[PDB]
Amino acid sequence: IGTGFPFDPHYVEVLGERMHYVDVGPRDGTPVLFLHGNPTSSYLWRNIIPHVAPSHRCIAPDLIGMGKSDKPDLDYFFDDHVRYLDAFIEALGLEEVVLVIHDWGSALGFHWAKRNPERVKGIACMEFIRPIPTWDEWPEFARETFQAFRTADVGRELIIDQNAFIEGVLPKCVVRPLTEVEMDHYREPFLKPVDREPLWRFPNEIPIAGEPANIVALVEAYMNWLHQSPVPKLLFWGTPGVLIPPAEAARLAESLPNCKTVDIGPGLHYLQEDNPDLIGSEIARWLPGLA
Repeated sequence: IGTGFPFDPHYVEVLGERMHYVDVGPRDGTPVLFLHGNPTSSYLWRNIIPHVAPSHRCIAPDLIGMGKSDKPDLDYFFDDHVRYLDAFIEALGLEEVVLVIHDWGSALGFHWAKRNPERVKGIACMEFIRPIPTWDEWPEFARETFQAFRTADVGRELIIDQNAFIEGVLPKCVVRPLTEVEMDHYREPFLKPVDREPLWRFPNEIPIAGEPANIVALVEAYMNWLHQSPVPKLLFWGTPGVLIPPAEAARLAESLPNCKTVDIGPGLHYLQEDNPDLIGSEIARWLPGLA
């Protein structure tokens, strides 16, 4: 699995801040928009993009506060990410798009799709944000830790002071062992502790047992849109998974219209680090059928 990032940097000024993004493949035609989540960046898509770039334009931004994008002093609530990504998409003049999304990138992509349905030609997703009804449904190996991330004072000490999302969650949620060069790429944006604010706000925004109520309402709304939408969907899943275990992927294969599911083999949350070649080759084979 490759460790390099052979992509020229591109920058665009959005809402007073510079955002970094990858932009490869043809300069025209329907673009494929890749959206990462917590605590990653466009580096998470480095081995998937090469399977797609020969046939389609590939665009992969780093969310505000992350990767090579600027890091303003924001609270980093979900709504801040919604504003910056909405402005990024308009600055590039995108019209119709295909979405490839993960984790908080999936909450951003599904929320954008619900608001701009006529502009989404297909959605490839994996390990995406959905309402988790009870803590029983969160997997045991990660339950107490996520509960601690959401406990006053304790969570900030773990994520901000100790960098637990990068040092702990990331490698423990990839089945194969990550290398030093890959982990140092993921550590680079967060060498200043104060910049770890988004990494702590994200787990505190996950809709679990009805809290926080504002995010639960937003996610219930895009899930209701997704269940009624005829847009083509491609869902990758792994065993045992984290947000989308095998039994959940089997339920979604029925309840999401026009959905093809792909079993990637062993995987926890960052599926792209366990089987990037199958994820990229299956997206490349599925895209032509969308025309």
